[PDB]
Amino acid sequence: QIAERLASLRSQLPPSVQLIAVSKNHPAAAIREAYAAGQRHFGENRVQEAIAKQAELTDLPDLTWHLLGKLQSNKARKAVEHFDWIHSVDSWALAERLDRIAGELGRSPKLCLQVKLLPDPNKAGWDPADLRAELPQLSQLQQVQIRGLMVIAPLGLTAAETQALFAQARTFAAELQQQAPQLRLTELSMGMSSDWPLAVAEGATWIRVGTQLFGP
Repeated sequence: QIAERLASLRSQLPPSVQLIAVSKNHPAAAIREAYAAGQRHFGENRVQEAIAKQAELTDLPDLTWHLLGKLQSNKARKAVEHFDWIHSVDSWALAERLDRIAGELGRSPKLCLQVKLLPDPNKAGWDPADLRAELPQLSQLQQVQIRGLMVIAPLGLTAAETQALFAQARTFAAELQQQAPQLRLTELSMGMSSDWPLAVAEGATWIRVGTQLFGP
């Protein structure tokens, strides 16, 4: 059952790690079951699939929604309106766009900056040099809350190469935090269904789990 799965996962995690329940292939009724078992953070990969599911669940006062997948600049408005956290901020343009929309709507999304530390064919992300160069301008965005980095391993990366990646992310986030005292860069959004134990050992604060929590 969901309650049992959640208990088992939470027993493996230190209090420094929060689990985001990836509700992508699961109905609103499963989200209510998870909520009853104590889950509060829910994640979707796609903006439209999330909106559809959110309307019945607004009775729940402290449900936090996380956008985990690619966000196109023309969907930034809906993302600001519907998500508390956006993990996939992969460029200066998108960060700027979210900030402009956030200011118009009187909202303040919490953001991770999705950084590409390794070559990846099928994934977006900031180039690290560009991210460091844009830090002063990121620091002046007044309507968003930049809180950390998201790192996603390329598909097919080895366990060893993944460990090294997650360590490099931790290391770089601490460097960025030293370069940007204005920013509250406390989070590391890294670790998915098969690699979250490596992520946790390398200092992840947000991990993403789907099937291990929910039914099949």
